[PDB]
Amino acid sequence: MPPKFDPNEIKVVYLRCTGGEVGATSALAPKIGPLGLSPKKVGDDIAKATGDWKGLRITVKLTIQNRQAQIEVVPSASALIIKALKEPPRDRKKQKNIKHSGNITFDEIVNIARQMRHRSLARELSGTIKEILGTAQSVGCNVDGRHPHDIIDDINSGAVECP
Amino acid sequence: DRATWKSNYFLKIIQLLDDYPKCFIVGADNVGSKQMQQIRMSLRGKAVVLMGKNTMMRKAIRGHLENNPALEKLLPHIRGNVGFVFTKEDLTEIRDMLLANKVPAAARAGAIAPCEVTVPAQNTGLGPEKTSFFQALGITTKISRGTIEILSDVQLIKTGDKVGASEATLLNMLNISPFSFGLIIQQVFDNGSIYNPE
Amino acid sequence: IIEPSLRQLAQKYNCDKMICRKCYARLHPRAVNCRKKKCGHTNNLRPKKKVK
Amino acid sequence: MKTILSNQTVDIPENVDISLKGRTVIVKGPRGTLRRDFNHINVELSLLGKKKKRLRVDKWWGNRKELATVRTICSHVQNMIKGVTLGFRYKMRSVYAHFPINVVIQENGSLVEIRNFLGEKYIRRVRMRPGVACSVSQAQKDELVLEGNDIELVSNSAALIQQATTVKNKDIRKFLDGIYVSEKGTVQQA
RNA sequence: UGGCCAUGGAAGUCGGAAUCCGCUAAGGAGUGUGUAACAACUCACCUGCCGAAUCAACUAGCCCUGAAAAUGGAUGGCGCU
Ligand SMILES: [Mg+2]
Ligand SMILES: [Zn+2]
Repeated sequence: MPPKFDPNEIKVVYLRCTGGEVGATSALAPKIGPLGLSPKKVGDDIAKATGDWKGLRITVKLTIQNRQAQIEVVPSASALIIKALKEPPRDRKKQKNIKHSGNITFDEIVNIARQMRHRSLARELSGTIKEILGTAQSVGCNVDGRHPHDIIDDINSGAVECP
Repeated sequence: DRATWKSNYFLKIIQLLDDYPKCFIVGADNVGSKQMQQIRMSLRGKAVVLMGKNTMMRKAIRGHLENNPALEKLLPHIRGNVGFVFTKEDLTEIRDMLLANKVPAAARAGAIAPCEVTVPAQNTGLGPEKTSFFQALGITTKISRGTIEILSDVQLIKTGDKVGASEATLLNMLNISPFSFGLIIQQVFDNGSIYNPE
Repeated sequence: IIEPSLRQLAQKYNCDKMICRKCYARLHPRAVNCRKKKCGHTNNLRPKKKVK
Repeated sequence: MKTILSNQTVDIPENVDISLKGRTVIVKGPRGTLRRDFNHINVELSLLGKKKKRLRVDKWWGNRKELATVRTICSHVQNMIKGVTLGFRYKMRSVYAHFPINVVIQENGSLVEIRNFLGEKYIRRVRMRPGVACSVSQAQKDELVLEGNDIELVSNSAALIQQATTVKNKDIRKFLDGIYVSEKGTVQQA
């Protein structure tokens, strides 16, 4: 692939977002698109098939091109999975009131989220990851009748099962 | 602020002195944030990395506190840019790990030269740009099918020679970084005994 | 077209300046006041506009 | 208010011989003599130590505008000792875009001719200050060296040929041309 | 953490409700340079060097800018520091 076109071991993975809705122009026309045997119609169809139902919201799509097809993998972001676990549906068509209902209270899913964390954030045991994930969100941030300021600091559970 | 932070810093240094009795005095020199994060991810479980400052002269108080004599060796040696590595397992294995924890760390203009610098026969990977910056120093660079090719291995920077600005910029364009060591260890404290890092 | 360190050395004398809002005087880049009596040491200063 | 005393000492090295006739100091040594008349400055200049090891400057009952002069007398004494021992060498490079600026000294370094600045036909003659020697150095393309003892005379002679090569009625942010001072050091380092 | 409305673009960046943890020595969901988006340059805190008075905001005196007219022009004049 330097001289004109020689695919030897093309497995190029780049960072890409906005793959839930097909949009108007889909941000695929520039140089990443036509270079690498990636068409626009089949690529938009496979991107829609990966951004199909559950969930229809804007996520992160990392793409693998095996010279004919694009495999899109969604890395688990904490705010994206909290907004996906938010009550569906709200895309358009009686939108605008607005996105921030927040009646989930993150009961028994953050355990599996901490299990699927990809060893980032330079962490100790899960007592720090709890305080990270309790303040990273911005919708309801805690239980319905609580405040996320001085309650997340005292957690006496979930120290062993999270790794 | 400025009182509770100092009290928490004192509690942290007395907790690390009560936890790990063995400490390594290493260099906290030119380094990046992602590089320090890689150093912490390397020494995640066993070692603890800490910054030294002017309130590190509380080892006199640690010696006054009726527990451990012969702590006066570590008191004058807080000079330069100081990092503390608190650990418990071994001395020479963690010293070899800190030696093998070297960073590429693309060079700067003005630093000293630890070794001699050679340029292998490898193209720049670019088009037919200007060759004046490479030919002003005395490097045999030709244009053979676009890419600028070096036709002779020329020793540019010797031992103890100052690094020029133009040669530093052409080394940063050729992406060769020999001017890095990472962290420099000075004193090894081993449970009261002070050894030579050889 | 020009050597870059000598270009920066020319920038240090020709462009790295502070300009008053009242009397438009060319001042050193570390300035917080103005020299001139005619503006009354106005201290309304701006950086000199860099060339595009 | 009036501050009762502001004193400052200057420890001279053994290669320097200084003396004073009232407020008129004279500094001689290796490279020559330099005199400075600190009349109308209105301070006290004592000279103490065996073989006059230090020059002490006093200001008695002076407010802020005359307390600001003790350190400038000390700085002129440091610059004069530096000019006597080590000298002053100002390096200044000819920065040009297209037209190469032709610089030539005439007698020794006294008269300097500047040609081909912005393609102009008018030659620029500059007389240097008495005691400043101009030269075109080696191992460098277009660069002038001003050597001397008095920092006042050397830097004024540099400012004359820096202000002679100015660009008129143009954008000087684009036309970066002229002979500009790049380095300020001594003749010998020691 | 391409966090979040903004799709016409905010991975600090035209803007606004938001606005904390981790490494911790340390980066505010950010002061600018600047972008169809980026990238990159670059500010809280501390260490290596000099080792004792310093910083910030108001406020009152005298002086200065603000403050430009026509015959030559007036603290009364000379002048006065
Ligand atoms: Mg014009
Ligand atoms: Zn002004």
